[PDB]
Amino acid sequence: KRKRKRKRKR
Amino acid sequence: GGSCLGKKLLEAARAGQDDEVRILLANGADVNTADETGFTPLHLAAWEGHLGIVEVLLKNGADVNANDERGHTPLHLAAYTGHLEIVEVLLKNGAGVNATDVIGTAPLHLAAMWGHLEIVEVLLKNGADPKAQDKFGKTPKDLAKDNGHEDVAKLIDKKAQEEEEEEEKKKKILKDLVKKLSSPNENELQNALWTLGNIASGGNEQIQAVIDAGALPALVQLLSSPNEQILQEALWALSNIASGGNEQIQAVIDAGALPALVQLLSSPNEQILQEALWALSNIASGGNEQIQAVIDAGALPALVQLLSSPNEQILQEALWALSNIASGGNEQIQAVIDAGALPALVQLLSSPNEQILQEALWALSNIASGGNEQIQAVIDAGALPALVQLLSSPNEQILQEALWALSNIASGGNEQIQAVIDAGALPALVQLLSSPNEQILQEALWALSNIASGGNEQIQAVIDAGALPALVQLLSSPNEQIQDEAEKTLLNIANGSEEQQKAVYDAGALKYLLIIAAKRGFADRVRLYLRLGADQNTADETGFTPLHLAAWEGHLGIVEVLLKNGADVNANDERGHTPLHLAAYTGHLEIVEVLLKNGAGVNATDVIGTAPLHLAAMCGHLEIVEVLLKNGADVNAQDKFGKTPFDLAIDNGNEDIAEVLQKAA
Repeated sequence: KRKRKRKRKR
Repeated sequence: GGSCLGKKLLEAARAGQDDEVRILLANGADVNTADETGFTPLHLAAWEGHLGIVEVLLKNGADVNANDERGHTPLHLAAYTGHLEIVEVLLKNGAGVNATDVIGTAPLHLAAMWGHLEIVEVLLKNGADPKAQDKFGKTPKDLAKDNGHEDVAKLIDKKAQEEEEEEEKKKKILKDLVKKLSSPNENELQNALWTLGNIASGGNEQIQAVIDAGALPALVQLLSSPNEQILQEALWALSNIASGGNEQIQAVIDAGALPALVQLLSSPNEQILQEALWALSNIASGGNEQIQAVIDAGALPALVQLLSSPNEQILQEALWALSNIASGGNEQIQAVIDAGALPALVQLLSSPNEQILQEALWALSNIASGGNEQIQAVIDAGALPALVQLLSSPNEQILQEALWALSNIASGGNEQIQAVIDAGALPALVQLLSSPNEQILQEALWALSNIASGGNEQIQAVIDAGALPALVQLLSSPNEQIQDEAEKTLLNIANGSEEQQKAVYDAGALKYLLIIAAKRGFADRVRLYLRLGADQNTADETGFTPLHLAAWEGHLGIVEVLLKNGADVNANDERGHTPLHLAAYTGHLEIVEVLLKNGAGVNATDVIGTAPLHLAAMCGHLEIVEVLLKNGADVNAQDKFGKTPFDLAIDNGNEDIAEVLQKAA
């Protein structure tokens, strides 16, 4: 369904 | 505000009245409006050369880089004409100096097409590419040749020549700094080492220049340096390179950096360990295959072991690294599960450290973004009870990350959705639908919609949690994204049994759903709500009916459907406006004719005595004025201010309408 992934650079 | 307000702005700029442009915005509306050729009032103001119009158009908050149907920008139009003191006002407030159209030409491509003088000086100072040609294949230096004028073409080739010299001075310096990375003098090494890493901290293009100089193999070799100060700065440089695009990440991988970074995860020096975690986290921000290279290097067992670190700061970095790995596909997510991270991640949800709590929620949220068996692995690890408890956290960021994790779990099958329900999440979710935090509102609304898209048992549990009254109440929210997601939730609930569909309508949702559908534009949903029993004549507290909305928004299909279902064609709001008023003001000709066809009052006056002929004659809607006169519009009607429609056409400068009115009188 609503499968959201989140990335983060630093 | 209205489509009447931003009507003559387009021709006031094309004419050139600072005053008329000024009064057209004075009340406040759309600073940049539409056009048949996709133009905006900023484009035509710079084409004709009215400097007093391009400056007033951006001090209120418009957009300097607007595109038409061909991609033309205000800078492209300011260079075709040759107006200098109109170019820099665009360059001052962020304008695409190298903006490309569908033609491929640039402002300096066209500045040399006509051979313009001082306008090339300011675009080159702002970094205008002279080397990039169009799709024809003729550079700006070449278009000045074919024009027959080599005045500023000499300035074009010098800047291009100086650009070639400076790019080769950079490559000369970068190559020598890479050479100094092999120096036996540690002072000379670190001076070069810090310089390269500092350059790599800039944009993605500066990172490529460091890569193109061959710095990566030297930086990887420095990762085994006995000097921990050199080793730390080498880690800092590689981490800066890995913060760029996926191509730069892959170059770090192809340079063989991962085996050294994994080994550095066992370093007792916590500054070096933090930098290695920094570098690995940036590489794991890449695509799935770049995340997999980190996995294939054996980083997972060290990361999971770092989740038991006493150092709470190092623990946040290991969580950051794991969260990026779990942002990949199911193969990458399953590797994190197989490494044993879920038991440690669930245990970390009981940490009193709120920063560790957020970082642990991030990792679980990404793992829960995978397939159903990956979601089930999160459920099997016991995350749901801790997640539900975190919904009562005073920290709104921890609450927002917990809602995100619950939304990802609720995106699986009915068995995973039912697990969320069994953990007692719905009461907290329904209560969060009254949160003043609008971001928490959407997050709780996203979670409920995923639950509502399950079986009839999962839909029934949503109803039993009292969600319908709060969901119906959200249909009147000023945020339209909240209206839409609350509409989607109520639609998923209506897709259950006939009893569940009846409960949505006994909650009074059809009144507000019809209002939403009348504004959006799709008529089949309007037919749906009407067919299901929505009252077409129900007005708001303002007296606005669905027939008012579509006439204001310009939805001809909805206007016709509503009239076919017995909608009051002459319904009045609290101001006395009929749908004919709204359509004659916004300039929708077809809607005006349909209303008049269905018996709309051609001479109806509002509270201040304004007739539809007043609005059409005021706004420059020539065709609507003509149509109104055919249906018997009173040419001599006066509002409360003693203005006839002929007077209003004169006070607005609509001479074509004034000519028709003075002789139809």
